[PDB]
Amino acid sequence: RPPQFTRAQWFAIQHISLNPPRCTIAMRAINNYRWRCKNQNTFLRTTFANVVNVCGNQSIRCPHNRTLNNCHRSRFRVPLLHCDLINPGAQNISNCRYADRPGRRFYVVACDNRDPRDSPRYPVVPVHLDTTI
Amino acid sequence: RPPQFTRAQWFAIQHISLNPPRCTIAMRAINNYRWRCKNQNTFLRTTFANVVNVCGNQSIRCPHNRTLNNCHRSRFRVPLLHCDLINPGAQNISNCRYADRPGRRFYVVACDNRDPRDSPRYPVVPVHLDTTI
Amino acid sequence: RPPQFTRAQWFAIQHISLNPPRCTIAMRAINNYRWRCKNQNTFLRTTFANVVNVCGNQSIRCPHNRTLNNCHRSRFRVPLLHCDLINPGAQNISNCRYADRPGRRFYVVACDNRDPRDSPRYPVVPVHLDTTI
Amino acid sequence: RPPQFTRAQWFAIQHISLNPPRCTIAMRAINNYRWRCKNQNTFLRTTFANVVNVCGNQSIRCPHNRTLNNCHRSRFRVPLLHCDLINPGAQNISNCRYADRPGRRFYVVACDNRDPRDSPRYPVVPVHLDTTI
Repeated sequence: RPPQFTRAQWFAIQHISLNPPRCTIAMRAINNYRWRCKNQNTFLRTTFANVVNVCGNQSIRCPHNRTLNNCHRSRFRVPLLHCDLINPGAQNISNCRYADRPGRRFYVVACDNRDPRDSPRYPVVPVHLDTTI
Repeated sequence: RPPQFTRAQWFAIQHISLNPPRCTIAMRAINNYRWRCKNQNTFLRTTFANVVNVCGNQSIRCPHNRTLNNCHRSRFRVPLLHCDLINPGAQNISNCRYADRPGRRFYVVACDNRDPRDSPRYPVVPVHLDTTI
Repeated sequence: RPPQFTRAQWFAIQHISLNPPRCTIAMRAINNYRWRCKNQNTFLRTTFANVVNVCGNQSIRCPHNRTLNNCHRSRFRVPLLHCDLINPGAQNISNCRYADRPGRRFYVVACDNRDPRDSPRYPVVPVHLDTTI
Repeated sequence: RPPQFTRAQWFAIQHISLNPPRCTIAMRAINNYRWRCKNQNTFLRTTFANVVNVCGNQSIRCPHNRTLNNCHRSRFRVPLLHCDLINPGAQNISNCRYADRPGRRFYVVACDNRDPRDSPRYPVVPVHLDTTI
């Protein structure tokens, strides 16, 4: 996570976009902050407030990150854009290209207490997109 | 406003971006929904929650839409990216180009009651960026 | 606070009454839920919505609960009924009597995020009447 | 309706009480404004905001007042207190006594555009309790 952002803000940068450009473009926003291009990434076509509400759902074991049990599954499916790296052959991150996979899925997020810099309007915030179902 | 979006969602698409790309790229997201390229546009580098807070500030006359008095001035400045159309003689919206002007200003928003499709976390939402100061 | 009520509901019961009966009658509603009769209490003659508006005013130090800084001062005065216990030597709560002091004052409230059981129309609600001015 | 109150405020005075006293006491608040004691009255043990939400439900023919079709049925039942006059024998309104009937029912309200004095937070407000079901 870039220090410029709280965990919730970085979550939103990586995973919330109401109307993302195609993945090869959308992924630049994330990969600029990285050593190497991200292998895969999902953008949920929803709002931050909608995801905060999912933090209020039943807490579950995080499917990917199974040392954690601060995960929460959405009650409903949301439209999304999945991005898959097609050229892991490195050189520079500006050269990374992605396959586009639009879809509609439930999502599972890890939620934590907010950063002091996050709005007091959300005591608990999403901090990681664990997986989609 | 495109029918796909509520007024609050369209406000966010046009005016909220924590880390926007340069204006010529950033403005495509907006201009795709327009007949002609937008002459100017400001992206506030803040969160939706922070803008909603402004809605609770003292109501004032809207500076640029003076038939309205449901405007609200922010209490603090925010970093932002202002975009200015530089080729209004553009053939197609795909070819519109913008000058970039990063800044830090107070802003004024018009706010209204939320749309049924908006998150219940905000009964009162920004619906227009009236101006910046 | 009685468990039957959210903090916002209990705030309303204690402090919001458009047309309260005289204090000796009005205070029974509160004192029924208490071990001992309340020494003083103000009923604001306003609406819940108007008090919620105050929550969006500038945050200040709570005058009477100075460990808190989630207080907010109203921008205008409201009519009110202040009640003062006149027989603290009362046998039972049924026998407590109050002096009536109608007035018109600014008020200061502490506000917090709503309870899951509160109406979604107000994500931020008054939870305590800190003082009047 | 007493001129001191908007239609929505008068609705709330007559029909919204989270914790009403027994009917003989509760009804004084209404009957003080009347020539003769009200024959019957229901207090809904809910909040104004909850009732405003019911104004968003399907519009129906008003069961009692059948010249109107701006009525709305609650989706769920609410606890309430019904009050029935037991001594229509007049003399003074201070002497009126009521039978208490606690219950839990759906309710039907007539809703209209708000008074300019009502909060802009509710464009539409309840103005009459038409019946309970």
